[PDB]
Amino acid sequence: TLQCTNVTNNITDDMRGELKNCSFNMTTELRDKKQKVYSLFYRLDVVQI
Amino acid sequence: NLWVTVYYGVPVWKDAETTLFCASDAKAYDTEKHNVWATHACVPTDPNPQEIHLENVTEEFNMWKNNMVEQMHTDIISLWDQSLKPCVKLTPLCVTLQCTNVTNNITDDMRGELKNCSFNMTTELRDKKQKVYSLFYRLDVVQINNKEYRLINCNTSAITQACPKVSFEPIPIHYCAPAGFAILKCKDKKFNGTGPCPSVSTVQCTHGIKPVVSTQLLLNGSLAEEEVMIRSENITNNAKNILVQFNTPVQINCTRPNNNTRKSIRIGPGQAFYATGDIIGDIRQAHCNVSKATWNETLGKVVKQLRKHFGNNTIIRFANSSGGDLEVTTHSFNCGGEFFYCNTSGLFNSTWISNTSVSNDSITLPCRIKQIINMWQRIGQAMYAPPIQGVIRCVSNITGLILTRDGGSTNSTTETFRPGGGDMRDNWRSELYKYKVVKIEPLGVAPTRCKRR
Amino acid sequence: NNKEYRLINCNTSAITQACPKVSFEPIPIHYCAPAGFA
Amino acid sequence: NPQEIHLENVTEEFNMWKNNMVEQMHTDIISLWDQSLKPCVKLTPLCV
Amino acid sequence: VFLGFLGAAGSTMGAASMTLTVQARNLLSGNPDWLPDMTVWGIKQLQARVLAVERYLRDQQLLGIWGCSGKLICCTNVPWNSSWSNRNLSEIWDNMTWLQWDKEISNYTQIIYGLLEESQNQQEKNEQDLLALD
Amino acid sequence: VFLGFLGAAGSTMGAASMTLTVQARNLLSGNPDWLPDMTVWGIKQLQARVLAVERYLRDQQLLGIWGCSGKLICCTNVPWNSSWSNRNLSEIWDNMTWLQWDKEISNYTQIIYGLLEESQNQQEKNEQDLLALD
Amino acid sequence: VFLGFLGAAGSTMGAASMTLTVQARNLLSGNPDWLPDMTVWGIKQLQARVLAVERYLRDQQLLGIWGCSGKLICCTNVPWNSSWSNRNLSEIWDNMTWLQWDKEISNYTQIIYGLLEESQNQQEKNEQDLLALD
Ligand SMILES: *[C@@H]1O[C@H](CO)[C@@H](O[C@@H]2O[C@H](CO)[C@@H](O[C@@H]3O[C@H](CO[C@H]4O[C@H](CO)[C@@H](O)[C@H](O[C@H]5O[C@H](CO)[C@@H](O)[C@H](O)[C@@H]5O)[C@@H]4O)[C@@H](O)[C@H](O[C@H]4O[C@H](CO)[C@@H](O)[C@H](O)[C@@H]4O)[C@@H]3O)[C@H](O)[C@H]2NC(C)=O)[C@H](O)[C@H]1NC(C)=O
Ligand SMILES: *[C@@H]1O[C@H](CO)[C@@H](O[C@@H]2O[C@H](CO)[C@@H](O[C@@H]3O[C@H](CO[C@H]4O[C@H](CO)[C@@H](O)[C@H](O)[C@@H]4O)[C@@H](O)[C@H](O[C@H]4O[C@H](CO)[C@@H](O)[C@H](O)[C@@H]4O)[C@@H]3O)[C@H](O)[C@H]2NC(C)=O)[C@H](O)[C@H]1NC(C)=O
Ligand SMILES: *[C@@H]1O[C@H](CO)[C@@H](O[C@@H]2O[C@H](CO)[C@@H](O[C@@H]3O[C@H](CO)[C@@H](O)[C@H](O[C@H]4O[C@H](CO)[C@@H](O)[C@H](O)[C@@H]4O)[C@@H]3O)[C@H](O)[C@H]2NC(C)=O)[C@H](O)[C@H]1NC(C)=O
Ligand SMILES: *[C@@H]1O[C@H](CO)[C@@H](O[C@@H]2O[C@H](CO)[C@@H](O[C@@H]3O[C@H](CO)[C@@H](O)[C@H](O[C@H]4O[C@H](CO)[C@@H](O)[C@H](O)[C@@H]4O)[C@@H]3O)[C@H](O)[C@H]2NC(C)=O)[C@H](O)[C@H]1NC(C)=O
Ligand SMILES: *[C@@H]1O[C@H](CO)[C@@H](O[C@@H]2O[C@H](CO)[C@@H](O[C@@H]3O[C@H](CO)[C@@H](O)[C@H](O[C@H]4O[C@H](CO)[C@@H](O)[C@H](O)[C@@H]4O)[C@@H]3O)[C@H](O)[C@H]2NC(C)=O)[C@H](O)[C@H]1NC(C)=O
Ligand SMILES: *[C@@H]1O[C@H](CO)[C@@H](O[C@@H]2O[C@H](CO)[C@@H](O[C@@H]3O[C@H](CO)[C@@H](O)[C@H](O)[C@@H]3O)[C@H](O)[C@H]2NC(C)=O)[C@H](O)[C@H]1NC(C)=O
Ligand SMILES: *[C@@H]1O[C@H](CO)[C@@H](O[C@@H]2O[C@H](CO)[C@@H](O[C@@H]3O[C@H](CO)[C@@H](O)[C@H](O)[C@@H]3O)[C@H](O)[C@H]2NC(C)=O)[C@H](O)[C@H]1NC(C)=O
Ligand SMILES: *[C@@H]1O[C@H](CO)[C@@H](O[C@@H]2O[C@H](CO)[C@@H](O[C@@H]3O[C@H](CO)[C@@H](O)[C@H](O)[C@@H]3O)[C@H](O)[C@H]2NC(C)=O)[C@H](O)[C@H]1NC(C)=O
Ligand SMILES: *[C@@H]1O[C@H](CO)[C@@H](O[C@@H]2O[C@H](CO)[C@@H](O[C@@H]3O[C@H](CO)[C@@H](O)[C@H](O)[C@@H]3O)[C@H](O)[C@H]2NC(C)=O)[C@H](O)[C@H]1NC(C)=O
Ligand SMILES: *[C@@H]1O[C@H](CO)[C@@H](O[C@@H]2O[C@H](CO)[C@@H](O)[C@H](O)[C@H]2NC(C)=O)[C@H](O)[C@H]1NC(C)=O
Ligand SMILES: *[C@@H]1O[C@H](CO)[C@@H](O[C@@H]2O[C@H](CO)[C@@H](O)[C@H](O)[C@H]2NC(C)=O)[C@H](O)[C@H]1NC(C)=O
Ligand SMILES: *[C@@H]1O[C@H](CO)[C@@H](O[C@@H]2O[C@H](CO)[C@@H](O)[C@H](O)[C@H]2NC(C)=O)[C@H](O)[C@H]1NC(C)=O
Ligand SMILES: *[C@@H]1O[C@H](CO)[C@@H](O)[C@H](O)[C@H]1NC(C)=O
Ligand SMILES: *[C@@H]1O[C@H](CO)[C@@H](O)[C@H](O)[C@H]1NC(C)=O
Ligand SMILES: *[C@@H]1O[C@H](CO)[C@@H](O)[C@H](O)[C@H]1NC(C)=O
Ligand SMILES: *[C@@H]1O[C@H](CO)[C@@H](O)[C@H](O)[C@H]1NC(C)=O
Ligand SMILES: *[C@@H]1O[C@H](CO)[C@@H](O)[C@H](O)[C@H]1NC(C)=O
Ligand SMILES: *[C@@H]1O[C@H](CO)[C@@H](O)[C@H](O)[C@H]1NC(C)=O
Ligand SMILES: *[C@@H]1O[C@H](CO)[C@@H](O)[C@H](O)[C@H]1NC(C)=O
Ligand SMILES: *[C@@H]1O[C@H](CO)[C@@H](O)[C@H](O)[C@H]1NC(C)=O
Repeated sequence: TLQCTNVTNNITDDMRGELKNCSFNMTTELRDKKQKVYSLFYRLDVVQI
Repeated sequence: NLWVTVYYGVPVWKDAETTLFCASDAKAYDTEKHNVWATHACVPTDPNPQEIHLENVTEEFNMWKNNMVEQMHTDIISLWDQSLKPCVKLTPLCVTLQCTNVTNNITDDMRGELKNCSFNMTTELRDKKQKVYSLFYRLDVVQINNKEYRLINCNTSAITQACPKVSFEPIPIHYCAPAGFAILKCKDKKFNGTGPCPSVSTVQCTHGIKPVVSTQLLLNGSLAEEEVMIRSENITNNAKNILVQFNTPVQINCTRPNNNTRKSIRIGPGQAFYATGDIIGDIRQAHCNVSKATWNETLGKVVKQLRKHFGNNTIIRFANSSGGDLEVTTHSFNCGGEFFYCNTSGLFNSTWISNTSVSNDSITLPCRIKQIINMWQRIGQAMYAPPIQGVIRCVSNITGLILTRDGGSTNSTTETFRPGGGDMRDNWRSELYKYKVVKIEPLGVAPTRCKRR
Repeated sequence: NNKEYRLINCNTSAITQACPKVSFEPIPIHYCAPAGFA
Repeated sequence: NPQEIHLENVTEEFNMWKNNMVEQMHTDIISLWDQSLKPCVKLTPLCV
Repeated sequence: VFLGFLGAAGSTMGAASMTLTVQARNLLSGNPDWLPDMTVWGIKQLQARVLAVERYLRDQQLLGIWGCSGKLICCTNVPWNSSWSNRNLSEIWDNMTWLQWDKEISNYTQIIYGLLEESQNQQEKNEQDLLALD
Repeated sequence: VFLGFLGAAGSTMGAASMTLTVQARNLLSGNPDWLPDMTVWGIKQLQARVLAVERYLRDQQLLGIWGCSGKLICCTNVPWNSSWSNRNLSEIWDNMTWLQWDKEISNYTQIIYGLLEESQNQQEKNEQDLLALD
Repeated sequence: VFLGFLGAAGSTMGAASMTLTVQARNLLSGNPDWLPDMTVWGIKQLQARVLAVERYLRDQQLLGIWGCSGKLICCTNVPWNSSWSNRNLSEIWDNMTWLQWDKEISNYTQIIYGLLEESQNQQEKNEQDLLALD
């Protein structure tokens, strides 16, 4: 699950801006812990449920 | 008066490089170890090795431009991957391990480094998880900062466990020439490696070669003939290694004294991980013994063969390794399943007068053990060695060395031959130096007097 | 030891599902001799 | 057309129990099972 | 004298001509049995023994387009050139090896194959068709 | 005239008969080197160049069971049939191509192979065995 | 009489000699088409049909080093030995099969191949070279 955000520059929303500053809990090097990363981006994505 | 006449089947060969075979050695069915090194696919040996000497033949050999070494190098690597492919993977072992020094550090001036690690491993089912213990051994992280630990194998590559049913005992494997080609075998006792061999024979299958992975010391290799050989791609150039072959075999005895035990903890629906159990009995470091008298004689015999290139009545030295990779700085090899990483610093402290050098029944060598190896040139995989239940002792012949010369302006002073290695191909050139692959071109034309129709 | 259960298939080997598109109806298969043999 | 040719005056000694055709079909069926189940769906997370 | 396979590699070309069928019988069939089914290591050796018969039939094709076709000693109708090996008889067949012979001809050998595939059977066959109706 | 490989595909059968050894030398050995070990893409091309020599030796087998065996022009002892190609000489060899010839014979070609494998060497060989003891 | 493939396996060797080209035409080309690309099951059958031509060319090589080279009936110059099959003529060719013949020769057959590869073309060819200059 990726909690995302529109890019910080939608300047003049008549023109389009669609890159999603997504952050998510990805697995890591080890199996014990997990780290949160970010920045998958781009228009192809779900809208969520 | 005379016309051209073709002759089909003339002894004419041109040197080329093609794919070779491999031999089963014929005892493979009675081994029944399910899979040895190349028992998987190799074909049995012929009842009589067709070794035919070719009189009046001088053939120019060059062991350093040979393509047979490249084939055996690419055969061993493809042998490793196909052997570890269907075995058990251990990627869930990359967890956090709260470890502890072994309970017996007795006299901390002497060293004791086995980590009684416990960790939350996954289990048969996916719902629950169980906590196990006892991974052990020196190779490990220090953690990020009972102290926590993790695997630095996980810091590089994925991990897969070696199949416990297969073995690492080298079966004698001699390469064989296919149809239409031939293998030329040098036969004079003294051979430079580079130059014309005045006594050449031909075979299809070569002589039995044991695939031995070893550094600093060649093990279970073929002995030289009457004299110690000092071969090199370029003796003047320092960076090129110096392959040595022994006349007399140097006896070596290695022991893993820890009467060890194993644990088969169940992971996943079909897999099963083998863990190093608690050490039963006393503990001490693994070691390798070399008789001091034989090694003193072997050095006193190699030094004279080295003076032929570097000066009569001059002094040469050799200290221990310089530094760098653990597989390069240490005499690394395998025996019984465990991978010994011994340090040969106790063997190379010598300076040589023109007649002598500058009791002690034997020379012992400290040796550490490692179970996770990143020796694979594909840095995407690493192998976990399963523990061997019991005490390990293995004897071997030492037949070769791999040395590097200290560069610089050391002409008027002495030269130094530190040990080295790294490239696996140097382990094969001491066995494939006398062999060259040639292709047969039996179509010849010659003028005789005759007429058709 | 609603009662708990698990798979004893998991007590032996890994599990994989058969492809639903393939079938197990036996097609008549008769072996054939290659060239040079009979 | 299956080339079925009877060989007159021929008596051939057969032995179905030392036959190697059975070993081939046995090794063909097993290799047929594994290659059929290889690309299919694994259910290892079902071990719960 | 036999001396086995390739035994006359350093002998005279006349003495080595006495061992033609020995070098031939051992080049084609070095038969390895591949009944065991091992996946990836067969394709390298099977490719080797398929290129073996590809190289073999290339020689048979050259030994077929020429008037020579018996897998033995054979004579042609192309004359020897004095520019090729300026030597008399018995200087070759009693003081030369097949290797040293192929070495001296290697400068001039490439055209001899053309002189044997065109100067003969492009014309010898054509003459055979134009001289057999009577 | 040569004109290289397949250069006389539209010429007369007599002019194309002057380029037999050119079409033969380039069909058997189109040698690709497969020293690199690439897993799955070799088995398709290696199967192709193995079926190449399987198709080649099938022609050599047909060119062996017949009295013809030299890989050249060759004559037999089976007479030509007036039902096959109702044409005189020099109407064929100077106004016909090998393609158009094989097209007109394609109706009657299947029995000619049988007339060359039975009417001869089932009887010619038998006569050779029954006429050489004297 | 034909009786198809292997039809004369129990007939006389003289009657079976009348069906040589039938057993030959069906051993080399049992052509299976392998246009479909199926990974691991091709290497077993392709190895089979490659060893087929390896075994085939081994016989052609033995049928080439001998004075016999036509893929037909052929005569040699090696005399028959009374120790091999102490029988007169027509006792063989009219009351014996090729199987029972190969069975009685199996004791003495291994040296006959040597008597055909050395006693002839190691000497017959050498005599041909030393008898054609005149
Ligand atoms: C690398 O190369 C190095 C150097 O080449 C090698 O290291 C050397 O190893 C040797 C052997 O172990 C070390 O020798 C020392 O020997 C003394 C014992 O001999 C001394 O004392 C004797 C009585 O106790 C005495 O008899 C001796 O001779 C005297 O008396 C006679 C009487 O006639 C007289 O004739 C002589 O003139 C002398 O007066 C002699 O004095 C031993 O005590 C040493 O060990 C102790 O002390 C050292 C340091 O003090 C300490 O480190 C040890 O732990 C121990 O406490 C030692 O064994 C020699 O010292 C080593 N050299 C160095 C620099 O350490 C080495 O083996 C090569 N390989 C490796 C792996 O390094
Ligand atoms: C260089 O060459 C030397 C040869 O001198 C090799 O040394 C041998 O290495 C092998 C493999 O490690 C050793 O064989 C092992 O011996 C163990 C002890 O067996 C004892 O009892 C048996 C039965 O009577 C005796 O034959 C044997 O001598 C011992 O007294 C076994 O437990 C080992 O079992 C292995 O094989 C069995 C086969 O069924 C398997 O079931 C096991 O799982 C396991 O795989 C094994 O047999 C041998 O003892 C060594 N010494 C010799 C022969 O002198 C070096 O390994 C080699 N390489 C290097 C790099 O040095
Ligand atoms: C997309 O979203 C991501 C978040 O998922 C975002 O990355 C974050 O950017 C902010 C920018 O302010 C980072 O916040 C600061 O980063 C600096 C380093 O440049 C730190 O030094 C800061 O910490 C200091 O100040 C803090 C204030 O209280 C102190 O508490 C602290 O002790 C330090 O003095 C502060 O963290 C933030 O760290 C990142 N996130 C990560 C994980 O790095 C990204 O910028 C977004 N991109 C766009 C284009 O919108
Ligand atoms: C490396 O560390 C591991 C731990 O990860 C360690 O294994 C543990 O060893 C101790 C040794 O005392 C075990 O503790 C006992 O084990 C015995 C079985 O031998 C049990 O019977 C004991 O339980 C009895 O006594 C308890 C005391 O209160 C009672 O509560 C209980 O009801 C029983 O009467 C006790 O558990 C311990 O079990 C193991 N750990 C595991 C998981 O088995 C190992 O020894 C260390 N190795 C080295 C060399 O340091
Ligand atoms: C070749 O031989 C030379 C000697 O001729 C050898 O050099 C020595 O290597 C050892 C290590 O193998 C060095 O010993 C270390 O020295 C450092 C300080 O220099 C210490 O900090 C080390 O102790 C640490 O680790 C211990 C482990 O438990 C801890 O207990 C301790 O608290 C420290 O953390 C250790 O003593 C030694 O200094 C050098 N130098 C000499 C001349 O002895 C060299 O390693 C050999 N091999 C190679 C590849 O050259
Ligand atoms: C990534 O992982 C973090 C932490 O593992 C996730 O944070 C979790 O967010 C949920 C939703 O808010 C928290 O649930 C809430 O918990 C409180 C009590 O702590 C409860 O009262 C609420 O009703 C609600 O259930 C959860 O606690 C929190 N985890 C922790 C450890 O704080 C995060 O959602 C994950 N995903 C992303 C995209 O960041
Ligand atoms: C293996 O698994 C066990 C249990 O799943 C792990 O035990 C866990 O240890 C952590 C660290 O102490 C505990 O976190 C602590 O929780 C308390 C409240 O319970 C909180 O107040 C502390 O601040 C701290 O966060 C955790 O609770 C504990 N889990 C349980 C179920 O007790 C253990 O660490 C794992 N690893 C190893 C190597 O054993
Ligand atoms: C992840 O793996 C890398 C290696 O792939 C680790 O790099 C390690 O870095 C240390 C730094 O000290 C190396 O130590 C070396 O010691 C010799 C003397 O013994 C010194 O001369 C060198 O200059 C160097 O300092 C070490 O060899 C090197 N490799 C390993 C396997 O440890 C890295 O540390 C690993 N990551 C973590 C977090 O540990
Ligand atoms: C390895 O071989 C060398 C060369 O043979 C051995 O060197 C010899 O070592 C012994 C005792 O260490 C020397 O004897 C002693 O020499 C000193 C010199 O000052 C003298 O003062 C003593 O009274 C005693 O004679 C010997 O001279 C020396 N050289 C020779 C040629 O023997 C070395 O010991 C050998 N290492 C072994 C056997 O472990
Ligand atoms: C990003 O896009 C959002 C709309 O998705 C813009 O948000 C609105 O901007 C208008 C300006 O006319 C405000 O009146 C609305 O109140 C804004 N909506 C919300 C929910 O606050 C936004 O301006 C765009 N750009 C930036 C820099 O965020
Ligand atoms: C295990 O190693 C540790 C050090 O890592 C040893 O612990 C020290 O031992 C000395 C004895 O001279 C004590 O004075 C120190 O107080 C100990 N350190 C700590 C932190 O307690 C220990 O002796 C070794 N052996 C055993 C049996 O634990
Ligand atoms: C390595 O081990 C072997 C066998 O254990 C040793 O050979 C023995 O050596 C002793 C002492 O000389 C003899 O009494 C025995 O008769 C030998 N046995 C055999 C089977 O030869 C060898 O000496 C050891 N070498 C080293 C360097 O430790
Ligand atoms: C105990 O383990 C620690 C881990 O940090 C190590 O540094 C220390 O040397 C060990 N002590 C021993 C083995 O005496
Ligand atoms: C060896 O290296 C030296 C220094 O580069 C060079 O002068 C010499 O020619 C080299 N010899 C050979 C055989 O490569
Ligand atoms: C140098 O050569 C001489 C004579 O060839 C030889 O006796 C001597 O051993 C050589 N040098 C040394 C010190 O070995
Ligand atoms: C070696 O011994 C010989 C013979 O005793 C002697 O002539 C020579 O000078 C000695 N050399 C050295 C370096 O001691
Ligand atoms: C070591 O060499 C000796 C000398 O022939 C031989 O008898 C012995 O079997 C060899 N051992 C090994 C392990 O090769
Ligand atoms: C010999 O070769 C030369 C050059 O290849 C050529 O000019 C000459 O005509 C040839 N002579 C004969 C007799 O073939
Ligand atoms: C020609 O062919 C026909 C039909 O195939 C046949 O009846 C006739 O006998 C044949 N004639 C000759 C001379 O072959
Ligand atoms: C027949 O064979 C025997 C034994 O093989 C041999 O001694 C004898 O000379 C042979 N005779 C003939 C005529 O070949």
